[PDB]
Amino acid sequence: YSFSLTTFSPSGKLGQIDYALTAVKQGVTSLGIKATNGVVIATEKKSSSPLAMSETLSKVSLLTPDIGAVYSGMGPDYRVLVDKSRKVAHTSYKRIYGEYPPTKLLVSEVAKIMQEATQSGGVRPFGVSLLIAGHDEFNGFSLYQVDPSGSYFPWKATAIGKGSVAAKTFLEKRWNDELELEDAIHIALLTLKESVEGEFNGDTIELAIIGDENPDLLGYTGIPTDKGPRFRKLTSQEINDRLEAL
Amino acid sequence: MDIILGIRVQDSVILASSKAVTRGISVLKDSDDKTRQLSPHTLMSFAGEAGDTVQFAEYIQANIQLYSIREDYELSPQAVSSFVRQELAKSIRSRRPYQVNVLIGGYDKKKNKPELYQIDYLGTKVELPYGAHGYSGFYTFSLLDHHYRPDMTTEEGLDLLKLCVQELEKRMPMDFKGVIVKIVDKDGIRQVDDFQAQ
Amino acid sequence: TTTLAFRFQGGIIVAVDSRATAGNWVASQTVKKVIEINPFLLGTMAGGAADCQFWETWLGSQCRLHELREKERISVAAASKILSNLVYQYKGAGLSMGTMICGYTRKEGPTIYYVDSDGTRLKGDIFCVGSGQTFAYGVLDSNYKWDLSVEDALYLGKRSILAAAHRDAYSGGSVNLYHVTEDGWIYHGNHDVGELFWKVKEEEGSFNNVIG
Amino acid sequence: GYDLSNSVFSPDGRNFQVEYAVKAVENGTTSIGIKCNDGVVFAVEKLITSKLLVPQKNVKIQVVDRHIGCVYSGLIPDGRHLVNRGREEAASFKKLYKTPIPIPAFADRLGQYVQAHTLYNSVRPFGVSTIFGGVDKNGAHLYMLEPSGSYWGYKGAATGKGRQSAKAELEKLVDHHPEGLSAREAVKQAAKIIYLAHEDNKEKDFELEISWCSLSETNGLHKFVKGDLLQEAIDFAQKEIN
Amino acid sequence: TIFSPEGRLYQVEYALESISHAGTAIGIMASDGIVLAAERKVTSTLLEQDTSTEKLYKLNDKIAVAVAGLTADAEILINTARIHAQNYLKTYNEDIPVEILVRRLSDIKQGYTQHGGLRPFGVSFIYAGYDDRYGYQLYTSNPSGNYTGWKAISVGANTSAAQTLLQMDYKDDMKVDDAIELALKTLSKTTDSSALTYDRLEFATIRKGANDGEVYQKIFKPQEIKDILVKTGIT
Amino acid sequence: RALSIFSPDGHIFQVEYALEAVKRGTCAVGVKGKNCVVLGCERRSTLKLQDTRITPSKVSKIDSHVVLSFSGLNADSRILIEKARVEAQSHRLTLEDPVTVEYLTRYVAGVQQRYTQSGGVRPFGVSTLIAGFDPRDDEPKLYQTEPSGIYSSWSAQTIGRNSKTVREFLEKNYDRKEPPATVEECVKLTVRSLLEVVQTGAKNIEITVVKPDSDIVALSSEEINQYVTQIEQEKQEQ
Amino acid sequence: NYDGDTVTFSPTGRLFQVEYALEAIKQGSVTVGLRSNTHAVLVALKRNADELSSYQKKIIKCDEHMGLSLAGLAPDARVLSNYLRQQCNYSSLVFNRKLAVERAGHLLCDKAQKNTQSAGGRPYGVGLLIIGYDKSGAHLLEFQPSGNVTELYGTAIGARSQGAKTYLERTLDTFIKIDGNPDELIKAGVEAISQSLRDESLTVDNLSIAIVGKDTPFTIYDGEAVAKYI
Amino acid sequence: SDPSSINGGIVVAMTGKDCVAIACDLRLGSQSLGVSNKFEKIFHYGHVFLGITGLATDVTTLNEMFRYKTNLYKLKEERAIEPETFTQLVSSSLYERRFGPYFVGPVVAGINSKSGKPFIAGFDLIGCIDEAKDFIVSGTASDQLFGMCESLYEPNLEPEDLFETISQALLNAADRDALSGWGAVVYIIKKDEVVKRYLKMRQD
Amino acid sequence: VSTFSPEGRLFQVEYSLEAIKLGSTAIGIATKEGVVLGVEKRATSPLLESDSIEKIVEIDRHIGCAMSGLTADARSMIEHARTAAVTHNLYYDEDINVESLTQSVCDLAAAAAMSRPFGVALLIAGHDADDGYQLFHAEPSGTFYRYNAKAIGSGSEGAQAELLNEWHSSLTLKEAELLVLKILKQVMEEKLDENNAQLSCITKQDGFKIYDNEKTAELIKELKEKEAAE
Ligand SMILES: [Mg+2]
Ligand SMILES: [Mg+2]
Ligand SMILES: [Mg+2]
Ligand SMILES: [Mg+2]
Repeated sequence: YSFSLTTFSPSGKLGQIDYALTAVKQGVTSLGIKATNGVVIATEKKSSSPLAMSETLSKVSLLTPDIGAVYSGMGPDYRVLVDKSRKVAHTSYKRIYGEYPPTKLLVSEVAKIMQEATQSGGVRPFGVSLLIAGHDEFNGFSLYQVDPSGSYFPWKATAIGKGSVAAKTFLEKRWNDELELEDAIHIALLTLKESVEGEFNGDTIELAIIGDENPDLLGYTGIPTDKGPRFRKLTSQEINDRLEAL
Repeated sequence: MDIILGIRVQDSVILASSKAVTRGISVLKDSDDKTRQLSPHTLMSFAGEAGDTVQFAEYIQANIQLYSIREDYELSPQAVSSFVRQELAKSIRSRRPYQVNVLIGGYDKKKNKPELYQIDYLGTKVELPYGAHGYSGFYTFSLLDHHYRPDMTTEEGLDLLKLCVQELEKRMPMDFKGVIVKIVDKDGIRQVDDFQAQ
Repeated sequence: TTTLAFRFQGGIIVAVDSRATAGNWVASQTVKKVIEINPFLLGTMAGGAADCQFWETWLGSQCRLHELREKERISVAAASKILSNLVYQYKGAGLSMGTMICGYTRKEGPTIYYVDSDGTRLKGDIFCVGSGQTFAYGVLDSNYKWDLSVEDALYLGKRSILAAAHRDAYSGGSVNLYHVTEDGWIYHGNHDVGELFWKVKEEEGSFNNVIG
Repeated sequence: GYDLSNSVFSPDGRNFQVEYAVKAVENGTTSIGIKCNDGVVFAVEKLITSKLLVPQKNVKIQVVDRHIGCVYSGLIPDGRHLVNRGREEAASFKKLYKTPIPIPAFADRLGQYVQAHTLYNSVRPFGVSTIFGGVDKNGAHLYMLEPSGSYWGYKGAATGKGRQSAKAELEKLVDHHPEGLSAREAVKQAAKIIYLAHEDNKEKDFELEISWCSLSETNGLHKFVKGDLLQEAIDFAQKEIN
Repeated sequence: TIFSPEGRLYQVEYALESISHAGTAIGIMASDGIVLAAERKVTSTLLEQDTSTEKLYKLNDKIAVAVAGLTADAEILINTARIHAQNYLKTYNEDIPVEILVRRLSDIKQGYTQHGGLRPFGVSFIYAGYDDRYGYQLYTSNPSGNYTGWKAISVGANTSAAQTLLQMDYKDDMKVDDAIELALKTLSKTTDSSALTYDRLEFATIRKGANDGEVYQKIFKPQEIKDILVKTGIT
Repeated sequence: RALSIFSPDGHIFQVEYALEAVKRGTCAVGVKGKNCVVLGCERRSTLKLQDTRITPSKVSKIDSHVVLSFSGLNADSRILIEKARVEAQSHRLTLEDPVTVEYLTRYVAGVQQRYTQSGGVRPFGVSTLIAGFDPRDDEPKLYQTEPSGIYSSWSAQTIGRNSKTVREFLEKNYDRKEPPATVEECVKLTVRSLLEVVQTGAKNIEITVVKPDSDIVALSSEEINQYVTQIEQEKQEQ
Repeated sequence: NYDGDTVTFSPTGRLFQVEYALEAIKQGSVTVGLRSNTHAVLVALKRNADELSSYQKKIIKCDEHMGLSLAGLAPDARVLSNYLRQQCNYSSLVFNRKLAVERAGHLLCDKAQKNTQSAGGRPYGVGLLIIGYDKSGAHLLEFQPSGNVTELYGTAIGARSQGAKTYLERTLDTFIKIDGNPDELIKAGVEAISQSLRDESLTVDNLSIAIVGKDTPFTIYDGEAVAKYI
Repeated sequence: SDPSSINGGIVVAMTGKDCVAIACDLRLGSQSLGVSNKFEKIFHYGHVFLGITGLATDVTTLNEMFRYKTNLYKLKEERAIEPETFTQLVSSSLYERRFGPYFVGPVVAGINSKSGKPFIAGFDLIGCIDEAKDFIVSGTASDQLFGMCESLYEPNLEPEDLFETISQALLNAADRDALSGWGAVVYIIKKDEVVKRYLKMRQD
Repeated sequence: VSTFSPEGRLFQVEYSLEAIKLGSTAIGIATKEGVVLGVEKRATSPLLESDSIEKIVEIDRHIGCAMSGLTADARSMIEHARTAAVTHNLYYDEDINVESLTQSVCDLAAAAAMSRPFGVALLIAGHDADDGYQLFHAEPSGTFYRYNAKAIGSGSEGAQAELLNEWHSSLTLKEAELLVLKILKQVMEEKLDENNAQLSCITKQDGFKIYDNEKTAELIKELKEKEAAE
C-alpha cells in the first residue's frame, strides 16, 4: 500500500481528513483558555466503567517542562503522537541548542507528523485534534490547536470535540485580554460543567496549566538558570477546592 | 611541481603556466596547456597530481558550462570560484582526494573589474593581486611585492611576469620548458603568443 | 621494454621490442607488445602485461559498441578517453600501464595519445615508454622530420628500438613494426634483434665499439 | 467482499480466506497420529492414482532434525514449505542451544510462522494441516496445526477426508486405554484407523505409510515403519476391516 | 498520478479545485516594490491574529511567498524552499535568483505529478522576489508544477473575479502605495464575508528604499494593516 | 504498480492518452530551410497580464547548436530538457565533441520511451521538435519525438493543437526541391503556416531561427509583426 | 472474482491461477517418459506453428546424468531447467556428488510452490518429465506447476496425453523389464507417444528422444538419428 | 602535518562592563610562506560573533555552515539567535564530526539582546566548551595569549579600555608567533553598537 | 500483468502480440546463399524523411534483425543484443551463435521487472559456422522460433501464406530478394517504391548489408518486369 490513501475528491476534498475531523467531532470535549500570565487546558475523564482507574489515563500530557497537550478524538492516536512529540522535542532541538523548543516550533513539528499521515503511502490520518499550550522566553504564552490535516492556528481560548460550539460560544463571552490565571481556570471549570453529563468533580475532570515556574517540582537545588517547569497538572483536591467556589 | 602564476592588472588578469609534463625520468611534452576556460570570461589554471589535474579541471568546466546553459547567464568569477572551493573542500575528506591546485582569473562583466582567485587542494581560497602555487611563490613574490601596482597596464604586467619567469629560470632546478600566458579581460580570453620574446 | 610511436606525413609508426623479464630472468623474447584494438586503432604495452592486454582488448570492444550505436568510426580522442577514464576509475588500486593509443581518422588525421594508470592522457607527436625509452628518444629526437618517407620512418622506429635493445638489459628480443594509415594499419614484420644488430652495424657502421 | 483478501476481518470477525484454506485441507488425504506411552506414530493415506506409480516411493511423511516427525494433509507442496522452515527453525535452535528442539517449542515456531500468513493480504494462508511430534527431554508430544496457525496438543489426532471416521476410532482408543498404548500397538492401530478412515475415500486402492518415534523402540529418533513390522500392521488392519 | 482519457491529471485538477476554496492571496508587482496580500480563511473573535502566520511566509531575505491551499502541505514545500536557497548561497556565495528558487520548487510538485502514487500538494504559491538580474519579479506555481510570472496576480478564492478587477485598474507605471490600495480594493470586492477587517488580513511588501541598497521585506503587523486600511478608506 | 499496460486491442492507454495532452498543448512548428531551420510557436492565452520578460519561453537551448521546442504539459517538458542539457555536457566531456542533433534526439526519445514501461511513472505528456546543426556541418536537422518514444526527422513538421490543420498547410506549401532557401522565406512559410491557426496575432507567435555553428536567435515581437503584415498583404492583394 | 491471483483461495479451497496454469500444459505437444530398471527415455513430440519453422525443442539436459522434457510455456521451462542445472552443478562442485533425481524433484516442487503463495507472482505454466540415472537406478519424474512431483515408471503430458498414459498403464509389465537393451525401451517410448497422435504420423522433425542409463549419459537424439524408430 | 598549525592564526575575545571584544590577526599562510594578509577570522550572524582559528579551509567551511544554520534558525524562530544558543549549536555541530573533525578552534562573543549580559566562549576541535567570564584564546599562539591575558586582564573594563587591553594582548602575543601577524582586527561590541578597528603592526 | 486467463495464457502477453499485428510488415527469408530481411517503411506523411526510419538493424557483423510493433520498445532490445554479441566476442574471442544471441534477447523479454511486455517482435537473421544461415522470430512472450521465411506485422496473415507457397529448400539470394519485394508489395497499402520498402541480407562473405535505395529500386524495377510476364 505505497500510494496515498488520502486522495483528492472531484469537489476538492481530502476524504480521509474530513472523516478524521468527524471522528474528532465525536470525541469528548477539551478546552484551552489563555490568560495573561498563564494558560489552562482541561478535559473530562470519561471513565468507561467505574472499575477502571481514572488516574492511569493521562489525557493531558507534559511535552516539555513548559508545554502541555490535551486532545479530542481517538486517544490511542494521541498517545503515540505525544511520544513522538516529546521525542522530536529532543532530537530536533534539545540535542542541538541545549534548550527545549518554543511552543510554535514544537507545534509546527507535531503538525508535520500529522501532515505526513495525510500524504505518506499506506496510512490514515490521525483521528485527533490537540490543544497545545506552553510558554517560552521570547513568545510568551500561547495556545494552539492542531488538526488531522496538519493545520494549526493559535487561539485566545477554544474548545474541541463534542460540545465545541456551545463551549466556544461561552468562552467567546467570558474571555477578555486581562484575565488572571485563576479566573481562566474558573471559566475553564464553568465551561467544562455544561458539556459534562454526570458527576462533575476532581476525579472526572482534568486541568493542567502553564504558568509561573515551580522550583518545588524541579528535583534539585543548585543551578539557578532554570527555576523549574511551568507545566503543572491540577490535583483532585485543588480542582474541587475551586469547584466549591462555583 | 609545475608553475602556476597569475597577476591581475587593472583591466585584466594574466596567467602563466609552465609548458612541461614530466613522467619519471623523461620530459614527455614541452607544450602543455594547464588551463581550461570555464566561461567566456573566466579561466582556470591548474597544477598537481597526474590524473586528478585534468579530470578535476574538465569536471569543473562541464559544470560551469551547464549552469551557463540552464540559466542563460555567466556566473561571476567570484561565483565560479566559490563553486570550485567547495568541490575541493569536499574532496579533502573523501576516499581519495584530488591533489589539485588552481588559479581562477576572470573578468566580472557586472562589476567591470578583473579578478584572480587562488585555491589549493585543501579548499583554501583566497583573492589576490598576484599569486602562484607550490614553490613558484617563493621565487617571485619578492619581485611581485616590489614592482606590483594596481594601476598597471596589461603590458606592465606582462613584463613583471617576464621578470618573474626570468628569476625562476635562473634559480629553479627543474626545466619547466617555458610558460604559456593568457589574458582575461572585458573582450574575452586571448593567448599572448609572444612570451618566448616580448 | 621499449615502445615508440611517432606521427608523420605517411601516418604513424609504432615500433616495440618483445622482451619480458621476471627479475633477471628473461621469461620470453616473443611477447606482442602491440595490442591490436581493432583494424584502425593501435595500443602499445608497457607496465602491466595483463593490465594492458586486458583493458585494451576491452577498449577494442567498447569501440565496436560505439560504431554500432553511431554508425561512425570512433575517434582516437574518444577511443583513448574511454581507456583513460576507465583507468582513472581504478586509480589507487595498483594498475600498472603506460600506453599510446594510435589512430588515423579523417576528422583528426594521425593521432597518438599517451595514457597511463596515473590517469594521464596526452596528445603528442612522439612518445617512447618503457625502461628503454631514453635510448629510443635519443635516436628519434635527432633523426625525426615530419617530411619523412614511410620507408625511412619505419627504419627510424626500427632503429630506435635497436638502440634501446642494445643498452637496456630489459629490452630486446625482436622489433615489431606497424604503420598506421587512414585506411587502417599495416604490419611491417618482426625483426629478430640478434640478426638485426649485426646487419645494421655492418651496413650503417655504428656500434663500432662492438667487435664483429 | 470480505473473502477476497486475506487479512480481512468480516462483520462477524472471521478471516474467510483462512477458512477457505481449510477447505483445501479437507479435500485431501487423511493422516493421523497417536501419542502413545513413550512415543508417537504417524500414518497417512497415499492414494494410488495409477499402476504407473512406483510403489513405496513418493514418501509423504517427513522428519525434522532427527526426532520430530511430520505429516500433513492438503496442498502437499504447502506442507513441504512448512517443513523446510521447520528444519531451518530447528537448526537455528540447536546451533544456539545445543539441545535439539523441544516439541512444544518447535510447534510454537511452526505456529507463529503460519499465523503470520494470516496477517497480510499479500499472502494466502497455508492450504494444509500438519500433525507432528516426537520425543524430548520430558515426554512424547503430538500436535496438529491448522491454517489459522492454531495448534494444540493431542492424545490422538487425524485430518483430511477420513477425518471423522478416524477421530471416532481414536476416541475409542482413548476411552479403552487411558493407561497408554505400546508403540507396537499404536502402530497396528494407526494402520487400522487409516484403513477404516479410508472408507470415506473407499474408491481407490491405497498405500499405507507409518512412522514412529519411540523412547524404547527407536531411541527417541524418528524412523519409518518398513518390512516385517509394516506388513504385520497391514495384515492386522486387513483383519479387523471386515 | 495518472492520465484521463481527455489528457488531464485527475488528482492535479482536483487539487486545483481544493485550492479555489482557499482564501484569496494577491501579489501586485509595482515599479519600486511588490505587494502581497491575503485574506485569511476561517476566523473568530478568539483567534489570536497578533502572533499569527498562515499565508505569508519569508523564504529568504529577498523572496517571500503567499500561500493558497493546505497550510501543512505548504510548510513542507516552504522548508525545502528555504533550504535550496541556503544551499545555493553556500555553493556560490550569492543569493539565489528568484526564478531559480521558483523553478526548483515547481520541479518538486511536478514530481508528485509524474511518479510515486502520492497525492499532489493542495497548494498554490505567489512568489514576490528581488534579484540583481531581473529586479522585482512576481511568480506563481500551482499543483501541476507549472509556473509563470506576472505583473499582478491572485490565487485562491474568486480568481476570475479578482483577476478581472486587477486587469482593470493595473497600469505599468504603478507605485507601491497604489498597489497596496489596489490590493485592498480587490480583496475587498472579492471577499466571501461581510467586510475586510484587519483581523482577516495578511499583508506584506518587498521594497528597495532609495536611502540605501539592499531590499527590505516588511511583513505588516496587525495595527499597520488596520492603519493602511483607514487611509485607503475601507474604514 | 504498472500504469502503462497493454489493453485487449494492443494499446498502452496511458501512452495514447499521453498524446491527448500533447494535442491540448499549444502549437509548435519547425521547418528547415536550405541552411537553417526555424521553429515557431503560438502563445497560450488562458489569462493575460503576463510579464513576458521572464516567463519560461517555448524554445530552449539544449546546447549552443541544438534547440528543442515542444507541445504538451509545460511541466513535463522541463524535465526532458534538463536531462537533455545534462547529457549534452556529458557527451562533450567524454567524447570531446558536442552531440549531433540525432544523438540528442535519440537520447530524449529513449527517456520518454523508458517512462512508458516503468512502474509508478506516467508517460510524459509531451512531443518535441528538436533542431540544430551537427558540429562542423551545415545540413539542417529537425527531429520529432512523441510520448511513445518514437522519433524521426522532418523537412517541416508541427505538433500541438490544430497541428493537423497546419501540417496540411505545410504538406503542400513546402516542396522538398526548393526548401525556403533564405532565412526570410523560411520564416515567411512558418509564419504563413502559423497564421492559419494562430488567429491574427503579433505576441501570439514566437519565431526562432537556427543557423550553422551555434548561430541562434529569437525574433522580437516586432520583427515578426513585420512578417505578419507583409503576409496579410500577400493575402489582401487578391 | 476468485481467480485474480494465486493468493486467493476460492470458497471451495482451490487456487484457480494454479489451476489455470495447469491448463497451459494441456495446449502443448505430448511428451512421453518411461523407464526400465537400467534406462530412461524421453520421447517428445515436437510442435510446429507453420510448415516453415522449427519443431520447438522439448528436451533439455541438466547434467551428464539427468534431463527433462517440457510441455507448456517454454520460458518457464528454461527458468526451471536452468535452476535444475545450477543445483546439479552445486552438488558436483561442493560434494562431488551427483544430485539424486528424487532430490531434484524436491527442488522443483519447492520452487514452484513459492510462486503459488505470493502476491504479484504467477505459477509456472509448464510441465516437465525428468529422467535421470543415479546411485539408485533409473528414474522418471513428472512435475506439475502446482508444485506436485511424482515418481513414475512411465507417463506423458500435454495435448491428448491420456492416450499414451493408458498404453503405458498396460504395457508396464512389458517395459519395466527392458533391461540391457535401450533400442526396445525407446521403441516402446515411441509406440507410447503414438497413442496420443491424431494430426498425422510422427515425422523425422516431429521426433525428439533422450536416453540415459547404466552405461549411457544423458543424450539428445534429434532428427536423423531417430529415423530407425518410426 | 598538524592541520591546526599549517595556516596559522590567532583569535582572542574579552568581556568588559556591558561589552565584549573579540580580535584576530590577518595572516593566512602555507607553513613559512605568508600568502595573504587579509584573512579575517571573525564573522557574525546578527549580533553574534564567531572567531575561528585553525585549518583555513575548515575555517571557511564552518563559517559558511553556521551562516546557513543561523539563517534557517531565524526563519523558523522569527528571531535572531543568542550567544548561549549559538554556542550549543557550535558545540553540537562540531561533535557531530567527532571522528573526523574540523581542525579549528572557535571562540564566540556577543551580548544577549534580552539580558544584556556579556558572553564569550571557546571550544576545542570537537565541541569541548570552555565558558569563562574573563577571556578566551585560540590559535597557534594560545600560550602567548594566555600569558598576556592573564597579566593584562582585569574585570569590568570600559569599551575604550578593554580595547587597548585586548589589542595589546593580541599584538604582543602575535609578535612572538611565527605564524601570526601581518595585521590585526578588533571588534568592540556593545548592546547597541559595534566598532571595528584595524591595528598597525610589524609586517614580518 | 502476470495473471493467467481461464484458457491458460498470459493476458498482457496476448495483448502485447496484438499491438505487434498493428505494425509494419517485416519479412525475412532464409536460404543457403544468405538471409534476406525486408521491411515496409510506412511514413505517417510525405514530409517525413523516409531514410530516418530504422527497422532493420545490425546487431553484429554476422547478425542483423528486422523489427515490427511498437518500435521504440525495441531500442533496449537492440542495445542488449549488441552488447551481448560484443561481450561474447570479448570473453571468447569468437562470433556469438545466432541462437545464443536470440536466446539472450528473449532472456530479457520475460523479465516482467519493467512494467509491461515489449510491444514488438524481431526477425533476427544471422549466420554462424555450426548452424549456417538462420532466421528467428522473437516474441515478447519470451518465446522464439526458427523459420525458413517469416513475416510479422499487419500483413503477416496473407504474407505467411504466400511465403508458405513460394519457399522451397533451394532459392537464390536474388530470388528471395524479389519475393520479399513481391510479398512486400502485395501487403502494402501504398505502392512499393524504393522510398517506402527496405531490403537487407546477410552473407558469409560480406556480412550484414542493408541495401542502398538505388540497389533496391533496381530490384523493384526488375520485379515489375518479371511480374508483368503472365
Ligand atoms: Mg637489451
Ligand atoms: Mg593549542
Ligand atoms: Mg607574529
Ligand atoms: Mg617574517
